[PDB]
Amino acid sequence: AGVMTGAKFTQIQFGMTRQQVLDIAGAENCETGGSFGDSIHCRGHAAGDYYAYATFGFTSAAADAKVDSKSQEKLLAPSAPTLTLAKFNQVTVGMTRAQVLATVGQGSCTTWSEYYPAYPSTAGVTLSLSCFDVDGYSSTGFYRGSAHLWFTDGVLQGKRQWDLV
Ligand SMILES: [N+]
Repeated sequence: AGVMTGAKFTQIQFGMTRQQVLDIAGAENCETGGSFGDSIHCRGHAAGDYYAYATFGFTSAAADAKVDSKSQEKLLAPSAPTLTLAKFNQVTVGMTRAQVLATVGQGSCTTWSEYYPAYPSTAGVTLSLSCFDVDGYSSTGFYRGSAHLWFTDGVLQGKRQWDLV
């Protein structure tokens, strides 16, 4: 029932088939083809330009293919955002995911994108986090203070911010 939600996103697991994903998300919410290729894109509540949404990628277009990629915008909210420019600057290329979260706060970041290129293997796993200052997150409009953090194999590779002080 209903649109795509953070709860349904959380319930979907790497390794699930397309049938299982569509059963959980609600097939009326979702589309494939065009620019998405074989990925499945599912819409949540309206949100300015567009909608919150999730995009799921699969090992192949086959019926038994497995979820190897999960991405979302505006479905999960950061729980306690405290990011500052100071914290952003003390994060460094080469830190582990655990040292980064300790630096920026457990509750400042949500998972933007998570992809296993050799699923079920964890080699080459790429993770992107989107992290916010105190009013930087919007579930409806433009963001107001955020960073993106890119990890490969568990280690920070890159960082970028917009509007942090
Ligand atoms: N892609």
